[PDB]
Amino acid sequence: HLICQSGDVLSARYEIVDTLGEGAFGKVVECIDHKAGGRHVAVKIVKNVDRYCEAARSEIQVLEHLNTTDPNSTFRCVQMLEWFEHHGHICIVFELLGLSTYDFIKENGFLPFRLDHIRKMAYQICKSVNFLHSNKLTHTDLKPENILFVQSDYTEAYNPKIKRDERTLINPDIKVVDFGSATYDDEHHSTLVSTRHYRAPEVILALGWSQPCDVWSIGCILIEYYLGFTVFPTHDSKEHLAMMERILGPLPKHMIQKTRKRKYFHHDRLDWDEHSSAGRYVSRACKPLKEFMLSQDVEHERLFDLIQKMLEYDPAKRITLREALKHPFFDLLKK
Ligand SMILES: O=C(C1CC1)N1CCN(c2ccnn3cc(-c4ccc(N5CCNCC5)cc4)cc23)CC1
Repeated sequence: HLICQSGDVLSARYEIVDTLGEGAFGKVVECIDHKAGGRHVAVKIVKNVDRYCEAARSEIQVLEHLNTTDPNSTFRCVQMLEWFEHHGHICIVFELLGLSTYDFIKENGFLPFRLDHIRKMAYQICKSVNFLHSNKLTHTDLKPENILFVQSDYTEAYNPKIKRDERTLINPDIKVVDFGSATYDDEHHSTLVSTRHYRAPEVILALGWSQPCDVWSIGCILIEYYLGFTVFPTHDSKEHLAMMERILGPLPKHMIQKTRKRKYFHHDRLDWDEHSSAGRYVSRACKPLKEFMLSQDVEHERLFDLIQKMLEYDPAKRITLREALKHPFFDLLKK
């Protein structure tokens, strides 16, 4: 809620030339940097509101650490150029990227990505997020909006199988953004985790969370890229669990035994009515994971073997990103 338009100058150097979208955090603008030779940059302008200010300060700390640790951006976290304050608002200056993977999907009629692009995107996401994991961090908020294309140019053509006209990226290279929720191992882990697009079961059941909850989110990301829509279309925690059970089978009894989240359960089973309005929906929208496959070719079997390991209920059993990078789905890239 900084009031602004094109022509405004921030920090007496950054001239606004375009909007780059908005959120509950505030807004992003594209600027000309008159003190870096006219370079175009993205500036995130944070709401003067306690919650978003705190996230922003923490993001700045994380970005300074990551960018000092990986000065060449070998691991594809967005580069923060600097930060400043403008009429009391925290402003974070980034290298300018292309649009988010969410925005690309929306502008492509919610059609999914092609499997070769998914492979490359999956590999880069696992590599970047594994880098955070090697530096004692958990992202916690991985979703298509927080993965951005480096360059978003595309070509356009009719697809016979899927009914319609389709955009195809020329280069699908990505970077990871949003470090406003990123948490170090030695920091407090909020067991009351706030609103999230994807919610790992150990997060919902409040069993403790750490790096494996990022692996869960990546599994959900990959299925969304594959289908063009999420397999967990809800904002309600109990309904999330109900959808998990249709897609992945019953919650493990040890996780149900351990959880303090008794609101979700009748004795040892989910407290869920399949004949209610919400039950009727869940039953139609959700089905066993492998039934979402669009082909039984070897390549699709390999993606789905990986997704399934990422969506393992038990966060100890769940595949790590180090293991994920060695999975046969990625062999094509290493030939
Ligand atoms: O902190 C975040 C997330 C949590 C919001 N970041 C960093 C600040 N952002 C950007 C950084 C660096 N580059 N960058 C490009 C866009 C961007 C690009 C294109 C569009 N369009 C183009 C026209 N169609 C609509 C979308 C929107 C935003 C957004 C960003 C957004 C992602």
